[PDB]
Amino acid sequence: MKSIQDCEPTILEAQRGVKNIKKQQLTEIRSMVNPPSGVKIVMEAVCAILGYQFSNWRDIQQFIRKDDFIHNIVHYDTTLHMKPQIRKYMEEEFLSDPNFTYETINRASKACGPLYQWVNAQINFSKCLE
Amino acid sequence: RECISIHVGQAGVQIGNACWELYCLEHGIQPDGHVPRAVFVDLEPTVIDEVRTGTYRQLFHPEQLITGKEDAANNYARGHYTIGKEIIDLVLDRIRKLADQCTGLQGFSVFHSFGGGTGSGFTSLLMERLSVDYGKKSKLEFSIYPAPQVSTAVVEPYNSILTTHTTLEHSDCAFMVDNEAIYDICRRNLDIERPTYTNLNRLIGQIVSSITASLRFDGALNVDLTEFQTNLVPYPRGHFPLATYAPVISAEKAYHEQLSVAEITNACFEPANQMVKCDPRHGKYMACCLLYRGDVVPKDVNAAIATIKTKRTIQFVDWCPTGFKVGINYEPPTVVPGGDLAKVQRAVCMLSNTTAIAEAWARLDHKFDLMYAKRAFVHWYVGEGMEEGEFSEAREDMAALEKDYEEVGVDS
Amino acid sequence: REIVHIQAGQCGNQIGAKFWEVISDEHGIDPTGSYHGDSDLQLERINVYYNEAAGNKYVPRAILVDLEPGTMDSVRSGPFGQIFRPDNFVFGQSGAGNNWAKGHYTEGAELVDSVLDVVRKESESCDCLQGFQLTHSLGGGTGSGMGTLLISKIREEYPDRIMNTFSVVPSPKVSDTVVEPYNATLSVHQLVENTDETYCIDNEALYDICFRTLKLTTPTYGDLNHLVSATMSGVTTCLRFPGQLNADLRKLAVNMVPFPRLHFFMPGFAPLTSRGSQQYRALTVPELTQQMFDAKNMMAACDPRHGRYLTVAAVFRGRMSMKEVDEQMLNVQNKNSSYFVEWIPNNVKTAVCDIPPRGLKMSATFIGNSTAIQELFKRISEQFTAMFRRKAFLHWYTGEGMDEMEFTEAESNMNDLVSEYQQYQD
Repeated sequence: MKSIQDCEPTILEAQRGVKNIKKQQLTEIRSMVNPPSGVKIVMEAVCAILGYQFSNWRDIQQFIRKDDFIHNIVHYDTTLHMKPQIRKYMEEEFLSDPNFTYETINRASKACGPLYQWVNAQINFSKCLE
Repeated sequence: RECISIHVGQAGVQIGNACWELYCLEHGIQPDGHVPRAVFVDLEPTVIDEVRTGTYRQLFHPEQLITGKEDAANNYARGHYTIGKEIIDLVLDRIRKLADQCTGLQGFSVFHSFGGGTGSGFTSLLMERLSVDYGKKSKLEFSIYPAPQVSTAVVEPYNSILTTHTTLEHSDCAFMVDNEAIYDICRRNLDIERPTYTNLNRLIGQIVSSITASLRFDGALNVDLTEFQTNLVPYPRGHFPLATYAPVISAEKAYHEQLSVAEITNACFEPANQMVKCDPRHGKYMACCLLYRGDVVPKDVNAAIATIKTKRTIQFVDWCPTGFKVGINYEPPTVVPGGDLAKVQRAVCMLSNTTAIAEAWARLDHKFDLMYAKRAFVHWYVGEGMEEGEFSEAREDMAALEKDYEEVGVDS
Repeated sequence: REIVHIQAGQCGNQIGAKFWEVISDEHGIDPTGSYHGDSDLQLERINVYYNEAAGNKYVPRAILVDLEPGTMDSVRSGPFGQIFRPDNFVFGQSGAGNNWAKGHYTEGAELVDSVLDVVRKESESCDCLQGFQLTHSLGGGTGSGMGTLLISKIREEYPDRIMNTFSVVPSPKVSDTVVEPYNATLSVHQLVENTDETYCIDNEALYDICFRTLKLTTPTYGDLNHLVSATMSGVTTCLRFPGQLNADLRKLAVNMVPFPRLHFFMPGFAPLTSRGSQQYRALTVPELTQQMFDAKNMMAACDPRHGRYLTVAAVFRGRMSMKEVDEQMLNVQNKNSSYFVEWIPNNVKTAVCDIPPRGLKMSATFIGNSTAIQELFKRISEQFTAMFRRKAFLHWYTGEGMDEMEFTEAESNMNDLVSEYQQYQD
């Protein structure tokens, strides 16, 4: 057969994950001086996924404010799963917290959930050779 | 016995500032003797700053004018969480040096405003922190609540739908004025065309002296702060009077013979002389407190009320058959020079709990909808550690207080 | 709570020079820096705008930025020139070499530091920082290139305050400058990401108002400049006097923007009387609105009238019956109910400070946030695309080490923003 199997329809799911997002949701987010903690943990999760070194809110504003924030997202690898250790890191760090919890975030702003869904995909595909 | 007072917000301090004057005139305090017994809280200096300077420098011990110095927001969130958080403590401390400066008070007259800098959000966290530290006491807030048209901001609607849930569950009985509805009164019944935020404040400073102040002068058939919480509520929910005062007229519609007791009471039910655009015509009343003061003799009243009791435009609600109270005090209202009411001899503050305020709740719930319906102005709040929750749940909540204030009508 | 100027560029210096002419005079301050006013109230808030120096001379906190240096020998030549404290002036020697790229890599890219330096040394000499006003033009050298760089450093060191930008947009039919669309378009992309409150003023709309609304024969660049400063004292400074209802800088902003694409405003001042011709005794408040909402008392390109306003903010300032204001505003929201946006539910944000501007007896700045501002960026974007289309000047740019691709970028980007403003033309 022509399948990869291991996480297979996760990578057709992860594909919805990139096609969801809308720029205006980012533009408001990047303006947010101090959004709730529910935003904050999600953004630490994106920063790890893109593999910036770990952060905290002050630093995160300075980072996210960049021109290429949205661009890097739109330029990214949906097919990345090539040996990040960001999987075992992100799991020790976040997939063990039930406040990293889809819903809380899912209401959080407009479409913050789709971003959580995107991260979740980048983790749940990263289960790729499990 | 006597009773601390907290004004929070641009507004609330102004309200104080008039109102606290009248008091002091009232007992014959100079601008110095004993020392006022209340506090002014705000996140943006300039208002309080006048107060530190304009006559009445003295007459507060300067501990109690706490002023922030950072922003004022103008948007709840920030004022509740984020900025305001810093100040809380420091305020909370004064009233706890101030509680224990005195024995057996009954509650906190808050005056806080439903638009203004601080002071939906902030108040939100204040009445809440009092409610846990002083779970028992009485919490009367006179809040100022935004007109059906004459709004002056583009987030009046956001602030006020956020506030309800904080005041619903935590303030005992919340009085409402509105700026717009006050305007008529100044124009027609008083006859000025300059009604500044400064004139109306001189007014509310009169309706308040008649609840409390005056009761403390002890007269003939006295009413008291617990009493309310029995007589005006009638269920659990924090229920909301509307206030009305009676003989408002100016110093040369004065001469038109006495204001009879009989008249002034009749003049309250008139839906062009209340204070909150609402009009009681199809409201059912449910509870009144008529507090009279000055030469009003029990009998007079107890006749004039009978007439009303039969006027039949005006409906009491079925499942109560009674419903009155009477305050008679002595002390004939006192008249602030830089104000505009006549030397009356007696006036009558009926406040009362009506299903009419179904009205007022509507408009704002409506306004709000439009804006939320796009999402519109959200980002100033989201970004302050306040949530998408708070929007949805403070509407859905307040709708479901609004069916109660209708249902408790009419169904017997 | 106190706040900090930045005057980049030619205009950006020039306007400055009047603004501190104004502001000073609203607090009884000499040219020297010593106070001689009347009423304590004047002197109560100097801090917002000053620093107290030893002796008693309050020197204005500005920064005076320019990539050439006769500019500065004019600003200090002025009549209210002593004031600044010399250490502030950061010139360069290049010339406003009138290429955005040269002012944003290259010659300005060098100078930056000798400015940030003065900003931190200024920033930390005051208590509570509020924001920076950055004044400048999308015209000269230093303005669109170099100043649009400048903010990108500020908004990363001080990433929470507000940032007012007063930009003197490239006035369509009264231009100089054959490169305009290059010099504008590159900066507008950069403004729309990073400043939170931006005000477009345009020289010919500005003109207009001076020969017909004023009836002045000869409108000097100087006069015009003078008129601009009244809108800027009028926004801010005013709330740093007492009030009635008092909005403010955070607030003003925080009442406008219905989503977050910065949104650019349009100032309008309000008791303009043409000299001898208007000593018809007639000041109230119905005129002040009468004037203000009139499509020829906008300081900025288009006529409101082809679109909506989204928010409006009228900051009045003298004695008044606070009712008659609150009313007036209402009527206005009903007579022209047609175009005011039917899904925001009230628009005006009234504020009312409380002292007059000097001679007058009440004034009142308008800050309109209209969708009519589609009609400026189309205009600009047009001239660009058309002339970009044949690469047609491109080299005084390419050669400073920037690609073509930026020229694409910026256009696309910036053009898309116009799209947004039209969505709410609905």
